[PDB]
Amino acid sequence: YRQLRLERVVLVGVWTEGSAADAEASLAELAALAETAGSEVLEGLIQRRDKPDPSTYIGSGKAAELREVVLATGADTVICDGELSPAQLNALEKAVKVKVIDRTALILDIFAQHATSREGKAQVSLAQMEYMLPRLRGWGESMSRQAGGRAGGAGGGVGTRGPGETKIETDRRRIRERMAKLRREIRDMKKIRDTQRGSRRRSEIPSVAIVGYTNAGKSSLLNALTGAGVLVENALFATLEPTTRRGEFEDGRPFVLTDTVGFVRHLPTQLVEAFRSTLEEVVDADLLIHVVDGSDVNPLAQINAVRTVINEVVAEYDIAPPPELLVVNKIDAATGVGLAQLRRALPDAVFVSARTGDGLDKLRSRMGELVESTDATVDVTIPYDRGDLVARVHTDGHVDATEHTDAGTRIKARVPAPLAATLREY
Amino acid sequence: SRIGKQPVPVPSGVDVTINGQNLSVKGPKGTLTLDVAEPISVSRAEDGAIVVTRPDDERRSRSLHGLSRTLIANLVTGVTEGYTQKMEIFGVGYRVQLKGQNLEFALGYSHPVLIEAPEGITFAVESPTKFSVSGIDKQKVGQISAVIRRLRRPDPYKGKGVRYEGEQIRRKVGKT
Amino acid sequence: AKRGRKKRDRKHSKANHGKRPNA
Amino acid sequence: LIKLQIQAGQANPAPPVGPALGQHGVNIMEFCKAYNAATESQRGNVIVEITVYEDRSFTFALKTPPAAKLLLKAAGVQKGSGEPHKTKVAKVTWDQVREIAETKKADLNANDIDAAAKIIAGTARSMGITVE
Amino acid sequence: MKVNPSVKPICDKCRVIRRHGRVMVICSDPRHKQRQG
RNA sequence: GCCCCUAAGCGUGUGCUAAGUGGAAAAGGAUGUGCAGUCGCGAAGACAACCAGGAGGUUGGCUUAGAAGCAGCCACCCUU
Ligand SMILES: Nc1nc2c(ncn2[C@@H]2O[C@H](COP(=O)(O)OP(=O)(O)CP(=O)(O)O)[C@@H](O)[C@H]2O)c(=O)[nH]1
Repeated sequence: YRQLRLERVVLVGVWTEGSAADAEASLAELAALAETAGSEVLEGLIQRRDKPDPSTYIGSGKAAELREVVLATGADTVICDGELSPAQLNALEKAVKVKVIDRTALILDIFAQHATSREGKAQVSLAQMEYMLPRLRGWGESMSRQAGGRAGGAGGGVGTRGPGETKIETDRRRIRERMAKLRREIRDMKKIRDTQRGSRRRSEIPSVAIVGYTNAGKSSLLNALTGAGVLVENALFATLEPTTRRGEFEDGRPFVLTDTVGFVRHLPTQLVEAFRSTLEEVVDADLLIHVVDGSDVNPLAQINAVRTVINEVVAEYDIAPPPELLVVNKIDAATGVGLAQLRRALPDAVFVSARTGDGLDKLRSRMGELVESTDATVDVTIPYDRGDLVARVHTDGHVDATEHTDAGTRIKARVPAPLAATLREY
Repeated sequence: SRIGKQPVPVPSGVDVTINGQNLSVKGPKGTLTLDVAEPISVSRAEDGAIVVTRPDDERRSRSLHGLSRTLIANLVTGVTEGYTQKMEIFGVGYRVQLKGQNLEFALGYSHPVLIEAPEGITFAVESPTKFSVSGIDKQKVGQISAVIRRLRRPDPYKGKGVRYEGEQIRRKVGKT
Repeated sequence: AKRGRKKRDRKHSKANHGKRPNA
Repeated sequence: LIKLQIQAGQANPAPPVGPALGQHGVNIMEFCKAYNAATESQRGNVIVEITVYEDRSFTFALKTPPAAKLLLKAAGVQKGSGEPHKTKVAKVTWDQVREIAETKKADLNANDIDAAAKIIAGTARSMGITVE
Repeated sequence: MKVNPSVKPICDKCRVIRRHGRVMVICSDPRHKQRQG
């Protein structure tokens, strides 16, 4: 599934824009992705350059400097962030003579490792095609490695043969038609959703979707709220498909909760097809929830990272600033005290702490009171002698006790729109 | 042959005739003639009943013998008492009327749908929403009953259409 | 693969005794 | 008709009375006074052999609280258990299981007539809390 | 009507039969109505 | 090889086959054979029809929108 050997490793921060701290964040992010692929971090260096080197990416001097530590380490895992062009990969491979990592291929092959569903792996294969097609005839282990694209002068003069099209163009047409078929292959999950798309949505089952940064605890929240058994692991991309479950409220209307695939930053943008499963959930969701762990890295950079893609997709899609609730939960046993500054920067602290604290009453409220609504305040007064007059109200809708201390009093309940519109019949 | 070998009782008015392989029967409610298949011998017992026997016990004989033997009994019951299938319509505005020999339904179509009674079948209507078919040939009675029933497609939401007298159609729910 | 499959399976005949040239 | 074993200790339970508060236009209040004419000083633990009438005029008979333990009407608890042979929070013996009113110590079917005293091993210890 | 090479009783109310030389699962629940093809 | 094309044999005996299998294939299913076992069955009434059986504390508790036999939850181990 297009894996790679990591085991030992040493890191380097390219830091071609931003701050040293942000470069360190990116380095640690890619090192965590390396661990996800299976590894063990040793130490990380940093450098400070302007626009990447068009050929060497990291330059001749830094390429040799890193070859030194490469030969010292005697392994092939040296990590360096970024998106490397085919030329840059060629130059770096010629300099190092070993396997160096790039963010795009690392993300892609970790998606391959984590994929378990047919749609997920089809999407990751599409991302593989998208990434590799540029790396054709030019990159390190290329098709035209002095061995491909042979069929040239097949027509000196003319005779009884000849393929026709340009060799490279036909060789690219191979992958082009492959990915054309794969893009045709796009399956409509809307048919799976329709059970709740038109129905329910309109029939009141609102839609709360948990979206956030990877490792943040999206699936953990889903499990805690919905009694589910969804996968929970520290690894990147622990969740592959945006699963969903039920979860009710004091105002009923089971809030179909949905988790997603986390974001980190500067995603490849080629696996937007893979992320469509979660992009569609955000676009069709009426309550977005960000999840932030107690002792999470950085004060707030992951929130900007997720919000960048959120804003991009939602603005391209529709007129929407989908309800976002940046709750701060799972904070107990965070083993940290410098959280008052973040709390004042954004007031919220509702601990569930992987069910250890379980103080999610404030959350269960917000989720809900934000965008819950129905035809509340209906006075279904009824003699209570017919039996039919109590029918369907306490079953479909949800009562709230109200004046209904007995049956011979004012009876009101928050019911669905279809259930009662003039059915009080005094 | 548990009831295959049981004789076919013949009520008084019945008038049976075995012209060899075939079989004709005149009765109060009409006449019916069939032909039991070859690997079977049918005849009349001294006490009026009909006896159907088979030469051997292979699958084909052991099936066809019972088939024909009880089929002749169905025929006798038809000529004597006749078969009547009662059928109720459902739906607000769904009605049936009898245009003499023909039966006209209003099954929510943009036209009233008129079924012409096959030869040997009579239609009755106890109400614009409840009617019945009657005949002597059970096969034909059931077949026309089925045609009337399949007039309108299944409606498992409100159950609008034709149904047999006692029937529990498949009903589902659409909350939207 | 029908052509090759038939050409091969026609070796399973009484006359050929389960063997033919080129399978 | 109507048949229901209500375990409340009171004579105005919400699930039953709601649809029975003023039902049967012929005996909305007639039924109320009919079954509250006497036995009022008594405790309406179960208050339901009421078979059916067009006038609602009959005799009562408190058959028994749950066969698991007949201390529901004696001590006044209103709870039990769910698991088979779970535990026994309630003590009981033959102090009151000798007569237990005039009930039908028989079977639903025309099966047999052995019941009532079957609390020790029969259909009483389904949840566990029974004679100790 | 589920036309599959492999048709089996989905639930206990299903019934396997052969009509016209084909194995069919007929059931009160019409989701379980299957045919071998 | 032997029905005619194409020379005997639309050979003889006993079975199987219902698909043109024969005359192409990896298969789910059993309703064709014979098997060989096996619970109860004996015509000491078996699978079956017509077959009174429908509130035992029978809303049994769980628990409560009712939780009625019946969303669910392991139970109900009992008799002329
Ligand atoms: N100690 C601690 N760990 C947490 C907390 N929240 C999440 N985690 C860690 O995150 C891991 C599960 O990650 P998950 O809930 O899947 O995050 P995610 O947002 O779904 C990222 P992905 O979608 O790629 O799986 C767990 O192993 C857990 O240790 C928290 O509040 N405290």
